[PDB]
Parts: sequence; structure tokens; C-alpha cells
Amino acid sequence: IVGGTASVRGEWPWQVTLHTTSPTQRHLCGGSIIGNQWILTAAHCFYGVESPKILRVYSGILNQSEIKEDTSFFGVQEIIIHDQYKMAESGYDIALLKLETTVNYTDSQRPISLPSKGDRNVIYTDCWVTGWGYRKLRDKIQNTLQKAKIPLVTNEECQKRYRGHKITHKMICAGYREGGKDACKGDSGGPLSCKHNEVWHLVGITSWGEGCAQRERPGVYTNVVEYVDWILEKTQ
Ligand SMILES: O=C(O)Cc1ccc(NC(=O)[C@H](Cc2ccccc2)NC(=O)CCc2cc(Cl)ccc2-n2cnnn2)cc1
Repeated sequence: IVGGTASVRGEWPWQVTLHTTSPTQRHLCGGSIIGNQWILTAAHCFYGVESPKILRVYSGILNQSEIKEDTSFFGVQEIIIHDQYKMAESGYDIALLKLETTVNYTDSQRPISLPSKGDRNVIYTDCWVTGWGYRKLRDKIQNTLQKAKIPLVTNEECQKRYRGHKITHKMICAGYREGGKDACKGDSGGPLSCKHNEVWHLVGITSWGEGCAQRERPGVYTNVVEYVDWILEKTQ
């Protein structure tokens, strides 16, 4: 996250750090807890990933440095990628991880609700991107989960910013006209979380964008409400 501030323990308890262990252990992507055995993440995250056997899901982490040889983690039983996924920029950048066991929800690991049936109308004015990514292009993965408030922009404005890409209704765009705050390298797969009526909804998944927090170039996020039937199909 560029222009972001450190978060506190328990603040974004649906957030996960997904690690690879091949050829060495490191943060791969962010993720959101949506069910006791279910993580929602980005499809492009598994580009180099031979099978679910090398993946670890770490819940309840503020700082990446807490993850020791004995920090418990969740195994991944399955990686379900949307069947129309090709590259992130052309959409369908959505995947589910089935954990090998159920999450017991605590103050440090909770589910985030999907956008509600009946709220397709809603204008979300309180949206936040979280993660452990670079604070600029060319940087490193950050130790403390970061947070940053970012405004949604219309799909019409976003298309005018990316005239070389097809910006469709299954994408949602977020960023400041001036730049400054946005997701960056290492934040993909994580949530764009919006509070509506004091309930937090998983409105987008960090996907792609041109540069990190440049002016007139919003972040592009998988539009979660357009995939709720796909998620429910796969998670029932
Ligand atoms: O190895 C390391 O140093 C740590 C390390 C760990 C993860 C990553 N991740 C990435 O490069 C992934 C795309 C990607 C994910 C997984 C596999 C391949 C590509 N991209 C992102 O996370 C941010 C994408 C992104 C999303 C949004 Cl909404 C806006 C801007 C951007 N960026 C534009 N230029 N850079 N970022 C980078 C470095």
C-alpha cells in the first residue's frame, strides 16, 4: 500500500497472508476470510504455483515477522480459479482457496460479508485497501499490515483512464485524481473493504493497475457482487 498507515492488532481480521514455500517461504498474496473453510483471492496469484501443497494461509497476523517455524497455519486443499480467467487485466481475477480445516473465529480472525442481495444500488463511500505490499514501485514487502482509505471511481471514468483495456461491469475502480494512495506489489488478492450501515462488505479484490498510485490511473479490483452466484455455487 502506497500512502498507507500501519494497522493495529484485530483491526482487519478477515485479512490473510498467503505464503508460498517454493523455492523458499515468502508472502505471495493477500486474501479475505469469507467462510470457515474459505478464502477469496485473485487468480493471478497462482501463476507460478505447481499445486496447493506449497501454500500456507496465515490468519491473525499484523507483522510478517511473527511467522516463525512454529507459527501455525492452514493447509490449502483446493485452488478454484474462475474458468474464464486468462490474465488479470482481462478480468475474471478471482479464486477460492478451500482450507484443509475450519477456522475458529476469534477477535483476530473473522469472516467478511459479501455484498448483500438488495445492495446492488449502494454507493459505497467508506472503502479501504489493506496489505503488506510495497510502499512504491521498487521497494519490499512491509512487516506491518498497512491500510489506506480510497474513493471508488465510476467504470466510465476508469475506462477513460485505460483506453487500451476493456473495463467491464465485473471490474470496479478506486483511486484519487492526484494519485498518492493505492495498492502496490504484494497487495494483490487482498480486500477492498467498504463499511455500509456499520457492516463491512467485501466489495473488491485487488487485481491490477498501471504503476502504483500514479495520478489519473486508478486501481482496478475484481467486482465481487458480480461473482456472488459463482462463489455460492462453489462454496455450497
Ligand atoms: O518477490 C517478492 O519480492 C515479493 C512480491 C510478492 C508479490 C508481488 N505481487 C505482484 O507483483 C502482483 C502481481 C503478481 C502476483 C503473483 C504472481 C505474479 C504477479 N501485483 C500486485 O500485488 C499489485 C498490483 C496492483 C494492483 C492495483 Cl489495484 C493497483 C496497482 C498495482 N500495481 C502496479 N504496478 N505494481 N503494482 C510482488 C512481489
